[PDB]
Amino acid sequence: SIDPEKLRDQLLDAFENKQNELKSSKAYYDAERRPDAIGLAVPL
Amino acid sequence: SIDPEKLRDQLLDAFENKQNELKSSKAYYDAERRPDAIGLAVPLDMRKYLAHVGYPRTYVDAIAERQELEGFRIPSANGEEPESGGENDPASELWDWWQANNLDIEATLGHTDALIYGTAYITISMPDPEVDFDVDPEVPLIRVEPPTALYAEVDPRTRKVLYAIRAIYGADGNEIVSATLYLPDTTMTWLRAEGEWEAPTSTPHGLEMVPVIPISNRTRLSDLYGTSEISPELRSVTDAAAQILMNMQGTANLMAIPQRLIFGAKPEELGINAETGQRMFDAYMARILAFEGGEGAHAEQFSAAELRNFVDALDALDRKAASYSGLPPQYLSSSSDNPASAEAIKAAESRLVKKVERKNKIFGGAWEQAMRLAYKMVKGGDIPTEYYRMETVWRDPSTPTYAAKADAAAKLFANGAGLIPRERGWVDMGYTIVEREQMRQWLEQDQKQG
Amino acid sequence: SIDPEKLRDQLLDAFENKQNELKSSKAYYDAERRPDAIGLAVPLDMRKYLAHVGYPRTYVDAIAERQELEGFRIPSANGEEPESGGENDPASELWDWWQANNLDIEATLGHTDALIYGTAYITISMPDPEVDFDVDPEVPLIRVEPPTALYAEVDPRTRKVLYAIRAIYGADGNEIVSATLYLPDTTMTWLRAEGEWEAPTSTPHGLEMVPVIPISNRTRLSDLYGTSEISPELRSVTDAAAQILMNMQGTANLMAIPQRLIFGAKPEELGINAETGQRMFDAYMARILAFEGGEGAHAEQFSAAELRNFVDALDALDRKAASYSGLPPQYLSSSSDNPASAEAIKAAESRLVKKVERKNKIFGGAWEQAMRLAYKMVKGGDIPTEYYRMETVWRDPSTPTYAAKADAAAKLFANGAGLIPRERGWVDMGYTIVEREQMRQWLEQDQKQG
Amino acid sequence: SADHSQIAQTKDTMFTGYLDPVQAKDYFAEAEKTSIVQRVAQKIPMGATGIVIPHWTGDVSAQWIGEGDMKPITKGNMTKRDVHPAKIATIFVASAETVRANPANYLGTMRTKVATAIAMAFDNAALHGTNAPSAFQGYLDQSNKTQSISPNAYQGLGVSGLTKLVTDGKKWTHTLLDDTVEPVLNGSVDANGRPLFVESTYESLTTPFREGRILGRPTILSDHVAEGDVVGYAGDFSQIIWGQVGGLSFDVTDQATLNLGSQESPNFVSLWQHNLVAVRVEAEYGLLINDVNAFVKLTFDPVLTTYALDLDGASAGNFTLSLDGKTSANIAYNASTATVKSAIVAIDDGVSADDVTVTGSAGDYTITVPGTLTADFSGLTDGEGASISVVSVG
Amino acid sequence: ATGIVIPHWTGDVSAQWIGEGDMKPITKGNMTKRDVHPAKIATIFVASAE
Amino acid sequence: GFSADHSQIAQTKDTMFTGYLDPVQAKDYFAEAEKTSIVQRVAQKIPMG
Amino acid sequence: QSISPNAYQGLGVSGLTKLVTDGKKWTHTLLDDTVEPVLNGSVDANGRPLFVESTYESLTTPFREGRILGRPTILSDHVAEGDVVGYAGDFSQIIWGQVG
Repeated sequence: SIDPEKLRDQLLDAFENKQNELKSSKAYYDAERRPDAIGLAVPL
Repeated sequence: SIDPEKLRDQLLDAFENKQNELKSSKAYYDAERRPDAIGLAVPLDMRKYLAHVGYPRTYVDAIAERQELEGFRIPSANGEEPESGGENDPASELWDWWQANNLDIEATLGHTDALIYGTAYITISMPDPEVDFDVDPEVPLIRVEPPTALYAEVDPRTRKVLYAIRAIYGADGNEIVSATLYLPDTTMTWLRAEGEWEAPTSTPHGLEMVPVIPISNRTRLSDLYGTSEISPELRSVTDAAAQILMNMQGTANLMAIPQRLIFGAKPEELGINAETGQRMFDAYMARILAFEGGEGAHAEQFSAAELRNFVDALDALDRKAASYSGLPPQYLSSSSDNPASAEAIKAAESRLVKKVERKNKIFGGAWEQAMRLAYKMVKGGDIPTEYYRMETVWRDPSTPTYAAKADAAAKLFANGAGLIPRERGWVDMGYTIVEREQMRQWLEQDQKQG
Repeated sequence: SIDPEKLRDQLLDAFENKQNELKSSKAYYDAERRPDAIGLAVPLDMRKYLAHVGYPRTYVDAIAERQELEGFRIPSANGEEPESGGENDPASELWDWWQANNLDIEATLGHTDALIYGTAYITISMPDPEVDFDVDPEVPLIRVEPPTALYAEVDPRTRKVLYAIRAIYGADGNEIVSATLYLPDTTMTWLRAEGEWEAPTSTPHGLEMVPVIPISNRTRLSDLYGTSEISPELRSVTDAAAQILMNMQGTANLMAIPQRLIFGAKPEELGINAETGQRMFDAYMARILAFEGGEGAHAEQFSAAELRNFVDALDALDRKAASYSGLPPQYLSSSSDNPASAEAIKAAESRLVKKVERKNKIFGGAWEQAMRLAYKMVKGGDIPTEYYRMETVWRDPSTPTYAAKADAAAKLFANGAGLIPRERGWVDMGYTIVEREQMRQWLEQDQKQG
Repeated sequence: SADHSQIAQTKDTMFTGYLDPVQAKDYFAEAEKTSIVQRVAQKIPMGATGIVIPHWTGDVSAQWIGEGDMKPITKGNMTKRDVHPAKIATIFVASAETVRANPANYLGTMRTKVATAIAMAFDNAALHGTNAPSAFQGYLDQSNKTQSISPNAYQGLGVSGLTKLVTDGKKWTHTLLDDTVEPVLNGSVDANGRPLFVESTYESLTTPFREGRILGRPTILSDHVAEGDVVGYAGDFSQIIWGQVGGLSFDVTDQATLNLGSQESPNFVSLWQHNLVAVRVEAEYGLLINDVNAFVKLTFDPVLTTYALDLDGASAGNFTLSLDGKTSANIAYNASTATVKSAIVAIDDGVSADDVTVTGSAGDYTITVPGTLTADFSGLTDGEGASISVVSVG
Repeated sequence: ATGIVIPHWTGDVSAQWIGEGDMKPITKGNMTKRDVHPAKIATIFVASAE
Repeated sequence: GFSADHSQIAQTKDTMFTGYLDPVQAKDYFAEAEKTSIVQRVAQKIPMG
Repeated sequence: QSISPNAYQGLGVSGLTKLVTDGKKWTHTLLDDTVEPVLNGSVDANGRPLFVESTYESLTTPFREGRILGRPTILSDHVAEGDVVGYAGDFSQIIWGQVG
């Protein structure tokens, strides 16, 4: 087993890291802006 | 004999070499960035926008869910009708192990991997209750393992497994955190606990067979090892259609709009800013442009590309992918029909239904063999003669059509006066071994409780 | 007589002379690269993109996945119990042997190889318990083997096999790791070829005949060995469609876009960078390009290739592949009228059904022969006179249109008053010999309950 | 990335025709060389710390005494040695296109070939000094005893050779022979010209080459024991220990970076930025031969033995030599090469100035002699590292 | 009739003893191939139809 | 390689790890067997006081 | 090398030396039946034959197609040519095929 405080910091890192995968899927369900959706013929 | 210490390293080499083959078939199912899918006419800076085609996943997913194990049948002495009681039907003991292992989940997953990679493995053991499994300790613990985590050397002569290893890459990356080794006599296992393999735990089984059985997608006897369901013609039409979608997307950015030109006009007479090469006027609708034009100048335009000229090819490829896969036509594209009647349904489904019948038989052979192994291992002694004549049995792969089935079966049974015994009516109506046993009790109640 | 040392090496030669031509038949079913399949209009550096086609696999699967063997029927002159369902009755023993070997699986693959390559070989032995087989050791061990593993020289006069060899052919690499030689009075195994041949080990057997029997795809009486089912026309229409598909694909990558041209401008007048041969353009949709255009400059386009000009041809190759193979028209076209009714299904399947029914008639003769030969192995002597007249039974190849049959059988039987006996109603409903002999038990229960 | 690379792989000329249906297996493949040291010597449990071997040393004693004559006092003694595992490694690297194609199963082939090379690198560092790590203790070529086998292997091994072991009190427990030895066994004949080591009709292999016994000792064969003058060994193979820290380990990546030059002449390349894939290989071994003197080198014909001799800069006292157990006169700490030569040739066994050679300087000598030479430094009075050992050269 | 071709392995692969923290070496295995083609032997013998 | 206690990198060479990673004891793999009198093996024993 | 004076010291000693010195195996020997006299005449220094046992009833061991020094013998009526009457070596170095 491991010290609860050390373990808490390790797991909160792993949790807060994992979000960078999840926020990519949210962008399709909530229909957020994403750069690959933008059509190119329209002027800036 | 062989030393297991060298044999660990010797078979891990073969296992990790195999992964370089399987990562080809995986890339079609997962829709990964293949090179050959990248449609060529798209300019180099636009090739970031990969187009993907769902055909391989669509086909494997349409086969995999339509097959479900309904039960086992084992013949009685003299051909007698079985019963559930003391001295049970062996059909229900094997079913109890199947249900207690949750195998209706593990198998409906594992058959997908057997279609993708051409093979998967069934593994049997008594459980290790000192490891706190949360599992019934008096059932042979049966699980499925994929060829991404298990490999087995198959004897050319007898086709039995010689030896096998399960090896697990760690939760991070691609380094082996454990290996488990299946000899005919014994299972043994190591942890790479802190950076190198710790001394082996060991457990004898004493059987004449290794406790690992390969499921395999064999199409043909001359396929000795089993092969992917994502076949070369279905790969070819997948990658070809991925290129067409890519080129159509590029055309819809660069070419779908007509490009306007003027000729003869001197740029300084239009007031074009020499600082940039651009002057832009207000585009509001009905304003007529006036131009000096004195050089004999005039307007011309390059036409739009016709996007229809790609859609004619996208249809031709959907129509080909339906022919190679045998999916019912509406699964890949809208078409001349959406089946109107019970006959029109069973017509269109027939390719897919008869394809799933082949998969039930070929996976049934491995599941029967794994249940014989599990019996021989948990009860000891030897396998009673009838278990060599066992049959797996599976639900009808076709779409349920109950409201059109009832009128037929009721008219055959004719309130007991008719052509068939009640029990055969229940079989043709498609109720499972479990659901027929439940009805056997409700029918007994219904004769008393009136 | 011939020395079996010499005969072995004579027979590996004959076997390998076959393998070199079987390569061609494999190449269509596996859909491998073929020199004649490559579409010529594609430029040589783009010709690396193959485009495989599914016609020849589709036709062979549609036959082989429609066949299933049922219980053998043995006649009985002056029969006292001619139904043959009792524990003494000879039609049962052949089904114990069929079930115990799981030929219900192995035959379904062996019929594919008999169609792809034109032959497959049934082979028979008593099991050596010294090998620890997964079998009840009193049953004759029957297997079916591909012509990529077993070869057998037929006598032109009698159509009997003279002698045969099975080559077990290693892990991979044409190393003949072990070989089995079958002769009338004995079977031998040249145990290994480990660096050199081992000494043989031999089993005598009481047959006058070799324990190997050919399944052969006999197309016509003037053929005495059997041919691939992927017939020359269907090879050629497959290779035709592969080129059209590849040219259509190449056209889309190179030429479905009209190229824009300008005539009458020197590049430096356009401000093209002379050191690199191009200039950037702002492609945004509304922008108008002003060209100074002196000395009568103008814009032109090469036309786009019309991809529909190939789709007009691909439909004709699909339409021919249907007409040559006899498949239902919704197996190729994926667009033709879906059969709306039980009559329309019965019509559209009809050529595929009669083809499959003829194949059953031809392959029945191989298993029928094999079971007679297996009887002389288990119950040594001359065969009882009835087995020379035995028939195989087979499932009806048409799709299971149950609700139409179910009404029709009730109307014939008319609750026991009608035209046909109860037993015929069950047979015309299509139930197997096994399922009828079980229904015979359930009918007693429904009579006994009152 | 480069092409036809001298280190990487890039669909290189090796793989010409890799896809062709006419390519069969190598019908002329040669079987993998195993280590033999890992098969003859005692495997010991080992770990990354190394291990300590304790040994007794004390001359414990008792004396005869008369009634009432008061008893003597005595004390035991003991000592420590220790062994640390050395580490052996390599990397191999290929384009991802090569990893995708896996032509001729090159990856699988390469894994098993480097495994043999790591085993042979251990083996050749134990039977001989070749590139040996600093942490190994001894190698068998140091052993200072030789024996010609060629005219008759029985007189060679069982008589002439075995004498050299038992005279120093060393046992003979095994013999280890290279494949190249076989003609000398077949040619070992009695005076009537019938061979010794095979049964009368000469149908079968000579018994040592069945891995049979010679004079009760087991015989071990090998494809790869012979180097330079030496065709095999005999001795007390119970004196060797070896051990290994975990399995032969493979790790793989494309993410990392490699130096393609030395640490002082770097030429770095990213695996990722070129899409190369690389494999790391490691193993970790210990070895100790407890007494290098407990073996005899086997040679076809007789040979001279060469010794390096160093006096640790001692500026006073006289050492002395002994050759096949016969002592020289005493010799000064700064004697000339000619003075050492004449002091060796003076040994009464019949050595002579055409066989004996000496070269070097005061306190630093090379000697060539037809025997087991030894030296005693106890008469020196100004240094303690003073030593003698066998040396072998190209 | 088109003959046969066979590979062979020529790679003198290598590995080195290293200290803790030292540079690992880099190695490459190597290969060669040989092709072989068949040849015809023949004769004809002739007799009158009688 | 590197110096022992190179300032940037931790190694098993470093002085700070002395008193750790010490080599494990082992049984004496080279132990000679104890000697026993040959004379007491061959010569007749007699009762004596 | 010549087997004429004494076939054993030929095949098994001087002959084998010139194979193992190049690291090349000996695995078979092929002899013409014209070699039979020199095998029969191969003798020890007492003039008794090497290969065959007392009273000399049997055909000589290698000509029974037996092995010698572990390696198989193989015989024919048609391998001698000029000075050459047989071969010894690694016959696994030979491969052959036939096309129909």
